[PDB]
Amino acid sequence: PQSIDPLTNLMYVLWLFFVVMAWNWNCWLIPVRWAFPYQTPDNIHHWLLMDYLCDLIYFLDITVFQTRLQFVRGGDIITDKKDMRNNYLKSRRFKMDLLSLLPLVNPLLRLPRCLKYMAFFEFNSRLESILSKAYVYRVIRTTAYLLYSLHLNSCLYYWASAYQGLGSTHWVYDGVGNSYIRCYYFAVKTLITIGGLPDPKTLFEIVFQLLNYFTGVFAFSVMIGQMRDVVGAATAGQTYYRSCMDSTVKYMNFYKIPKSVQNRVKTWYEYTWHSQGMLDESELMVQLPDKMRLDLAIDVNYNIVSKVALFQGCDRQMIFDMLKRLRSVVYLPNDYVCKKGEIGREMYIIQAGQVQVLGGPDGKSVLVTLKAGSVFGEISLLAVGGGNRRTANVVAHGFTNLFILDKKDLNEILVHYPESQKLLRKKARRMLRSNN
Amino acid sequence: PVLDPSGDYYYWWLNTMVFPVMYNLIILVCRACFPDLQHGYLVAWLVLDYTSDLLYLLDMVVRFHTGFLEQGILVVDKGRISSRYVRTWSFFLDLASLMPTDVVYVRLGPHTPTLRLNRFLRAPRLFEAFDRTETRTAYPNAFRIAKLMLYIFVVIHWNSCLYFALSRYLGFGRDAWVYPDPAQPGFERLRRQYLYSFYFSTLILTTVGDTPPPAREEEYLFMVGDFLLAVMGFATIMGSMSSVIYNMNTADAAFYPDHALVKKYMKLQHVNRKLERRVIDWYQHLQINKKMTNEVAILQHLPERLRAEVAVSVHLSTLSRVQIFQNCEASLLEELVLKLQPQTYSPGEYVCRKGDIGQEMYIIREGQLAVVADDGITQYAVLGAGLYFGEISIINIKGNMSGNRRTANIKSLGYSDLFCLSKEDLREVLSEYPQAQTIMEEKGREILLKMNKLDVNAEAAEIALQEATESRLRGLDQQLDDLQTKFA
Amino acid sequence: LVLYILVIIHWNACIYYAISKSIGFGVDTWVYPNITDPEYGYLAREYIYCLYWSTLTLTTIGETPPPVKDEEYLFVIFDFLIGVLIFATIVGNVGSMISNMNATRAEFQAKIDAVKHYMQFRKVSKGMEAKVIRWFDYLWTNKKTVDEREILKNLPAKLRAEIAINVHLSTLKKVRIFHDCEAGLLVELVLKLRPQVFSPGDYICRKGDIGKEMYIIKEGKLAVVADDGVTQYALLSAGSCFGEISILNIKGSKMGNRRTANIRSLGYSDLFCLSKDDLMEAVTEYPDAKKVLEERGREILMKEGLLDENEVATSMEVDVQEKLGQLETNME
Amino acid sequence: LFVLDPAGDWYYCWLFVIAMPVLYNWCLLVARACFSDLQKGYYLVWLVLDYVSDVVYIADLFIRLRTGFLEQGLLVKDTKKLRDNYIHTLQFKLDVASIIPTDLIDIHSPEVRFNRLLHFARMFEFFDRTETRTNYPNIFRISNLVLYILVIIHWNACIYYAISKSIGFGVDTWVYPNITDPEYGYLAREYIYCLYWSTLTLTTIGETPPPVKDEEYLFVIFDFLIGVLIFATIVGNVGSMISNMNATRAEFQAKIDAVKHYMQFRKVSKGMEAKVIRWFDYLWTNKKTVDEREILKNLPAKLRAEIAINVHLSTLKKVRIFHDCEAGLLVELVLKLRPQVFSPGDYICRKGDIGKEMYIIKEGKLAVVADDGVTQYALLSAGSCFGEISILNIKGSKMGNRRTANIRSLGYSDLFCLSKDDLMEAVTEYPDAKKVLEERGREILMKEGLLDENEVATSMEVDVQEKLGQLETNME
Ligand SMILES: [Ca+2]
Ligand SMILES: [Ca+2]
Repeated sequence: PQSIDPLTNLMYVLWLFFVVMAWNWNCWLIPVRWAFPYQTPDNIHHWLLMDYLCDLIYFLDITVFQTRLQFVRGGDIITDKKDMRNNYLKSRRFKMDLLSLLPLVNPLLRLPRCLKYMAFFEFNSRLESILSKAYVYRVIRTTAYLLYSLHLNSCLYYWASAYQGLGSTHWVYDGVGNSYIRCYYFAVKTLITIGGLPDPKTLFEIVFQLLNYFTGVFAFSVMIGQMRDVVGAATAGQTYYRSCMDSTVKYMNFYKIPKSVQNRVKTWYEYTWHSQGMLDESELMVQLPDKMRLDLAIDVNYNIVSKVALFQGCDRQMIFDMLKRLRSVVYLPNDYVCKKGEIGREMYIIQAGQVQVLGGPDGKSVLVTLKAGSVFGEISLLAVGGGNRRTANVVAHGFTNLFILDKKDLNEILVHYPESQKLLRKKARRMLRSNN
Repeated sequence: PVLDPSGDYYYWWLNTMVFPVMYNLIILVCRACFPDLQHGYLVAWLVLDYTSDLLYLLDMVVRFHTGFLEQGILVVDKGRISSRYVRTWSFFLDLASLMPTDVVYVRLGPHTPTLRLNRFLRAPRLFEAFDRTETRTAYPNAFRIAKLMLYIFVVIHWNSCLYFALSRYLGFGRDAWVYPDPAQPGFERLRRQYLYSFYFSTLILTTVGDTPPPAREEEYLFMVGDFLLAVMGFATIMGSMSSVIYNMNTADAAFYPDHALVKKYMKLQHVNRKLERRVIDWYQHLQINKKMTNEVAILQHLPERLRAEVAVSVHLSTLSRVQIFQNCEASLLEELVLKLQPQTYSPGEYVCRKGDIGQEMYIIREGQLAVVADDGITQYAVLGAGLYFGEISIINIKGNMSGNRRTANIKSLGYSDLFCLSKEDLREVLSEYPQAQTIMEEKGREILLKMNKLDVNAEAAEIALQEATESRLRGLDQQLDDLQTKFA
Repeated sequence: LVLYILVIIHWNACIYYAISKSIGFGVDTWVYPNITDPEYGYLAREYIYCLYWSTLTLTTIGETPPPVKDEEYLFVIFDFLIGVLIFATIVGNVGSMISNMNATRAEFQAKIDAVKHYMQFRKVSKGMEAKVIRWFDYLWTNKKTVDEREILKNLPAKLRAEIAINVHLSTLKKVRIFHDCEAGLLVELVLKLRPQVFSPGDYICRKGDIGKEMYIIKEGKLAVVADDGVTQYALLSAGSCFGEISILNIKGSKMGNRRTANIRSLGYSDLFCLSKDDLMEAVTEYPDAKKVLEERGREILMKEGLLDENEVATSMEVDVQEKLGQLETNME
Repeated sequence: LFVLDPAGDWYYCWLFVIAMPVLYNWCLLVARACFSDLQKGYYLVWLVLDYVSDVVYIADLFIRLRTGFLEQGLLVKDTKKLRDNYIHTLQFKLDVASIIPTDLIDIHSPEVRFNRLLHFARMFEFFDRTETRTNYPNIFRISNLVLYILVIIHWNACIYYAISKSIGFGVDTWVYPNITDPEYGYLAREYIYCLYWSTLTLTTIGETPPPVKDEEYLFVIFDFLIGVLIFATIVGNVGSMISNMNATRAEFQAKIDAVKHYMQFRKVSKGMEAKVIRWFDYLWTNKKTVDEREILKNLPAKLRAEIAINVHLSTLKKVRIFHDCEAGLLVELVLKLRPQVFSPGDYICRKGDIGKEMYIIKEGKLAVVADDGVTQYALLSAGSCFGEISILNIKGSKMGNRRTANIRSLGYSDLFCLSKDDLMEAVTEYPDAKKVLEERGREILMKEGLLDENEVATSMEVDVQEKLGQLETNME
């Protein structure tokens, strides 16, 4: 990649993951080396190799990947190599990366390595943008936070035990068994506030245990709050759907609405929720930018609408206005989309499902079945009030989703386009004269 | 008499009925599980069980003297109340609660608490009192905490009774888990039996632990149930308090919805510090003085009829004092009240300046406005609360020398709250009352003429040109029609 | 949720017994005791104790026996870490349920608190202040807090019409002017009806007040009353309608769309109001029906004696620039 | 004769000055009463701090008498009215009760100074005021909660040591050990251990010796019941604070997820769907999510006008048709401006469609592309305006109301647009402005040479009487 876009480059996301892993290794290994004095030579051989690998990843990130990042400048993206490099070089991220690679055997000699946390935050943002249901990763992140807190608490407890003297009292670490597992046990029992530990005897031990228990109380509160937020964000949609359905059923029970009508309302609620994911889409559409909503409406319906013979020759902006005023209605099976002799005031676009134009000597016999993408009833829009009466029964075959443009909506659109208004009136006269 | 369920007398009875139900729920289980409490104070239980049974019986009397809303009016018919009540399942529970076990009383024992366990069925009467208290209390969050603490104690007190009953069944002093032997120097007393048992359940149910380990299957199974109840009970405590805390924090946020969002936007848009300071000082004034901002949005909570009554009761007294609204109907003035919208001015702010377009009438609810000079240092007059200005501008009276512009500068001294009536808002209201327009215009003439702001000859030229054109246009309407009738 | 806890606790109980078998029964204090010992070796004891150990360890409430070996330390650490995630999930699930059940009351108490702040801020009189407080108690007690229009706004127009037919069509067809109305128009009218609730003693309309709505009584009793409120001429029960002629735009009316009676509510009444504008919108698509409605209203106004007026009176509000437009239009 | 302003900076500086003695008395008085080594060991320290606390206590009485209040929107500076406002309140009773000496009832002992605890209202006022002034609402909130928990824990630690002293030191295993023993005798051990005991009891941990006496059973049960509400308050406050920090992201993420679900359900094309997701990421990253009109509705109407003028009046004045405009109209046009956001490649307008609005470029770069969309006739930067003729109301020219050029957004751009109706609504009050604005549009079309001057006179507006006067020749 000659230039890298931070938002959408999966390679940069993977590289950010590797940088996060290097920073995580440094952040975990500094307390271990500070607290625990002695390690076996076999540990040294692979620990030093991994340390060199992490420093190499830090160097590659500061030199190549961050200088190769394109950026938005005044609304326009910049791909120029020198401008990209200068933008990275004049930045707090560059300052923090250089401070992380600041040179400053000593365990705290590598303590600058913890300053690569901006990469972790950027990786978090990229991940929550890339994957759906990000609360799973939020749970994983909170669990990792708890594990690191317990790791730090175990390192501090070993430091305190070795500083006071190993085996000096019952509170401090005896020196028997793996130092990390027995110190992690103390850390878990204290930061979870389980208890069940030898009592502190000296003043230093009492102060350490008091602060470790107070910190554990707040750590437990943080974990509970994070999980409560995750559960609420997960179940908000089901809660909203259930509350709306309960309110509707309570209303229908108060007004003694019959069981057949209640069953139809319940069936519509269930099907609409399971298919759409929201009860009304206009509530979502009016929150978007106007251009975004117009583009979505165009992409959904423009090819279907522009092929309608009634609106040929009209203004493209007027077609766009109709696209914005189209509304989506779901019909239950065997519902009457049009009834013979009823007022016609709408134009229907079959987004999904089928409708049947019932007719015959007996009646209720299918004459033509219109699949998705069909447009029918468009002539009723040009009629005057009471002008158009439906001439046949149109019945939905299964669950039918239709896009409807009301005559009032078209009349409200047409006041801004006198030329298209005159063209549509002329077409209405021609339709009246030619058919009669 | 017949009580009204929304009345104060019925609410006071519900709070009275809490104590018999709370006594039966707490004491009867304790007397059954602690034989020293039942036998030791047997005289006191005979008095208190009679009082609770008496108040239980009086509850059934009150149930036959409680009205109900049918067709929105309260039913006070004794026969209709009685016929309605016996069909209810509450009547069945009320009968069962006071159902006499005295016939089978003696056979189990001379005095047995388990025989009075049917008194527990009056607990729905206690939940009704708690629901009614929550509705009309001044402190809804403080009552919710206290109701939760009462629920905590009753569960812990019930668990302590079950611990003593199981430890008595297994035998005292068998191991460290059960209640110690009464032969120990302190554990023979009834007070120690409850205090040790309550302390044991408080350790478990509040997730403290610190209890002796069990030794047999009955003690193992009791602990598994208690630990699970302590976990589910603890989560109920956190969830109720976290909901109370969230309700408290949101409530104060509702008074002042956005402060940080405005402050952050003014940093992103590089608003000048002087104007940024004024916004910050404005928001400080709201918090310290607890002023409200969304006055209109609060009134949308009320129904339309009640919202009009609240608005009229606040604004009709000052609206009637307007000179042009003096000759107005009662119905018209109430329609003009609803069109008033609030305006709030910081100190030193200019409500209007000389030479500006004026299409509004401002009514001073509180605060002081000054008619300052062109330079702005000297004040010609001070307009206090209840006064108004700009009533000529909304009239649109022919022949005015005002010129549809503000005559004088009006400056707000201190924080001033005003309600404004625009020229358009009066115009829509006036459409329903055509005769009322003519009186206001006539009143508008007199105010202008007294202060010499209407030249009659200049006004007459406007009127004469209009009426001649009106006469001509009617002739033009004839001229177009006379032409077209003979053209075809 | 409790069943999920029990399955995890039961599973952890079996792993503890399996680990104890692998290490050996009775080798140290942490593992399960010796099976060969008859005090510990029977199925009722070993499952119930292991169930107790698993609950005691996962719930992190009580104190478990301390581990002896590094393999045993890891298993207890794993249980504590697992039990933290379980307990935090329990509190989050139960805490989110409690917020959901309380949400109806919490948002209702905020509305009363917001209104209560306004009345003390604007110095609303105590007679009117207690009237508002009494109104909110009626809404909560009878569960009328949620608006009807907000409840059914998500429903499609076909389903909404089907519900509204079952509520209002029986009473709306009893109206004299809507006697011979078409079936399509009646569906349009019942969708236009708006609920209205009145406190006891409230005035629906007063004599001499402008009337542009027709009310149908869903529930409650209304009384036609004199200028003094107590004396009542007639009683309007549920299913009655009044103000039907106000919504009709008769060309000549001695009434002048002003109410001729005082209507008062004896108690809480639910009214559904059809306005003048809503009737006009409904009959745009039914022009013949509009003519029949006006003719029927004209006949009723003849019987009252309040019809003939404005034979030579007409009102013209066309602008001088708009009237100039027709002169320009006629020339082209 | 100075009078303090409660909204001022000097009044808030006093709130910090008075709250520190109030906080000192709530922390140190109970510790000196229960821990006798603390009072006797540091007696000379407490004599200084007690006198300083007393002096600030009397000074708060004088400040309360000189603190103004808003009556009719104006701060009251009359000394008589300020005295009558304060003296009759309950706080005057509590303030005087804190300062009156207990000389009638040892005067050196901390027990006679416990009336100083009635001055707590200045401490809660300071925390309430600081919460609004502070730049970090969540760091201060967690610090305020810790301070309340620490004081309750410290108070219970002193109560436990006083109960242990009353029962007897070392008489049983529950109470504090024998202070005659040098291991437990010094002050540092007995305060810290009782603090350690109090924290474990009040945070539902336990790990303390069980009670022995019946009085000891009652105290621990009460502490466990109080401590279960303390832990619920800590959890509830941290959980509520966490919800507030993620509230803005969770609302925006729920919007993105709902849009994403709409695109898959409606079979939106992959190119359109990827662009919408890309557009949403730019808005969040660049902090452009919030709506300006939604932000500023909380401000008062006059103060919202000065905020909007400071942003748009400089760029709106640079528009050629509005150069000669009156300052009154320019204000109304500024409120009528509504923002627009576009993505790269978006067409602001195309050739030959009806133009009903003018656009001003707040940010971003726009290109006057050809029909191909890749050949750029001109470049439009921030502050540029296009569509100025279209908003002007004139009868159809040779070109007409339709647009002349295709304007395309090269990158993400923010535009502020003034519509046709919005200009027409605003100019009704200013009839002279209508003539001036039409005159510049008449001259601008003269600059392009579209129509003749008398030919434009047919397109221009005429007076209603002169239009009738023109028709007055026709009727005859
Ligand atoms: Ca605990
Ligand atoms: Ca414990």
